[PDB]
Amino acid sequence: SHMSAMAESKVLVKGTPFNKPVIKGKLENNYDMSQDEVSLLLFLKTHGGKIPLYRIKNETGLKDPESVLKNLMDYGFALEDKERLGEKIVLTSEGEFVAQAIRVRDEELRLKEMKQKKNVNR
Repeated sequence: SHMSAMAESKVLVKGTPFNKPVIKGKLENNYDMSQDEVSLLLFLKTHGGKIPLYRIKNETGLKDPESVLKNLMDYGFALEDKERLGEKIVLTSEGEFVAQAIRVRDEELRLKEMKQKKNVNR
């Protein structure tokens, strides 16, 4: 009942040289992730896609960081690289893909809104 308690994978097809990854859900709805999950995914992306677990506990502002992280792992976006003297959390290639897609969408919106304040259209 351990594997059945897990959330469903969002990785349909992992990326390879001849294909982009196919992710369940759509970017417009953050691939069905809740906001806490999106926040954590972007936090991981912002810190190089690799970071000690204790930093996640201390720095994200989440009440239950481990639960949020386990969902990202179940989705196929992150994994544990446990090693001598502590565990390291790393984004998978699919997690990097999704994190970057969301970051770019967010930035395009920020740029659009910035351009509306004063016309400097080239």
